[PDB]
Amino acid sequence: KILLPEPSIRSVMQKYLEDRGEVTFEKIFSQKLGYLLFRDFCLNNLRGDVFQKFIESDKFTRFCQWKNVELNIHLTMNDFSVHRIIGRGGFGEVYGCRKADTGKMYAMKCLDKKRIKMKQGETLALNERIMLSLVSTGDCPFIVCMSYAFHTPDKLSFILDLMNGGDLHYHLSQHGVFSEADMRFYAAEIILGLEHMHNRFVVYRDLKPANILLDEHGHVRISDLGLACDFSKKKPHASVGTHGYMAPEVLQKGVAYDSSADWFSLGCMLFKLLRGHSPFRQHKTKDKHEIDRMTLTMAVELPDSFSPELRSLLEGLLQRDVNRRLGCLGRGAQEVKESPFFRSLDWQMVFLQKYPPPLIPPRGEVEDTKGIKLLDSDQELYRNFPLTISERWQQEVAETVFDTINAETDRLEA
Ligand SMILES: Cn1c(CNc2cccc(C(=O)NCc3ccccc3C(F)(F)F)c2)nnc1-c1ccncc1
Repeated sequence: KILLPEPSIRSVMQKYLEDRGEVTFEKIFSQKLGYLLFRDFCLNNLRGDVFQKFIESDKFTRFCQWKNVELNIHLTMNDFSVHRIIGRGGFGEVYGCRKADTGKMYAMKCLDKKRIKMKQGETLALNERIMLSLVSTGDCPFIVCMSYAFHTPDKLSFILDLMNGGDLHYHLSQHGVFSEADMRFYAAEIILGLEHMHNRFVVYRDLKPANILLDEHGHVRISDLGLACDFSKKKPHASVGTHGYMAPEVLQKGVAYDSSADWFSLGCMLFKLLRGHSPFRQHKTKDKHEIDRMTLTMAVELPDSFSPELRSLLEGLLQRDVNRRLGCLGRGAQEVKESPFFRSLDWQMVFLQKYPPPLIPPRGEVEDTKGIKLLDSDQELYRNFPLTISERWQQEVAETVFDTINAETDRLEA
């Protein structure tokens, strides 16, 4: 449980924050806990007069106490109750967990350092940590975002949004293919996920049904940023992604690309939701070269059963040239949102998750490392791995123990 430090911490914490120019209206009011304590004080022009009277008051003393807790966060496994496995991968696995002090539920992505070392995957693990931190502000509800990162002697841990509903690869195998109306629901939420990423200069690259997870109500998020990169710094030129869901720019060896690659992948994926395979698969051939050449040379071949609105969308998303493709011409994601396929969608209500999802998940049922040492050199690579997202910890506290602990602490101090 969270124990606030005694209110004699105030003067030291105020000097700490003043020296970093963080005792202003813009810095404190924008923070969630800063907003609530300022809101609480006002019930007891605002940039000058009101703000400094708040600084003298012990509602700012309380803000300094919570801030002190924030800055001393040093998570270990001991701070989480880890329950059961809800995902697997090459370097490790994902568990459902409860953070002990607040009781908030999260997904813990636990990667094993010995398995990482053995597969020379150090830069990939660091990359997911970097990519997650870029996309994890703004509390976007259509990406599986990070709140904390930390590591132990033998593990890396990402603390991510919990998704108990399973992925769309799995659900395709049970549900079968989706109708246009049902696909539209997933497209609308996935589009907003990609918009949030593209704003922070992140191209996602691995968009496919397996990376679209469902919550217990059936709303979806883009999951796993291991193959994403920051295209602003240098445009990537590597063939990254999944065969059948890669754009022509990505496949063409040498050619640089940006966010454009995702909109092509969206086309591949939405088709897959309707038809059960990538549009460049043809006869379920497992020949990956046949799949890539069909992508590069031959224009996309759509079945006649598709509505004229859906043809416009897919043909637009699957244009082989970036200069013809939806979401690449100037206005970005907004070009896709304006497609005739989404005529009847209010994108505020998509964002607010008001539309009924077409699949509400049912209920689930219930070595290599031997030899590899872990040197000091290996631990040095993860020196800057630990991280806390201020917004996230504050939002967690706000929705769980803020009022209770504030009340408890007032009794200790009165
Ligand atoms: C389903 N799920 C995945 C799927 N991916 C996954 C799961 C477990 C381990 C790994 C993994 O070992 N990834 C290694 C890897 C593989 C390719 C590229 C980069 C990286 C990494 F960054 F992890 F090094 C991946 N990741 N997070 C979830 C998940 C998130 C929230 N709730 C439920 C599940």
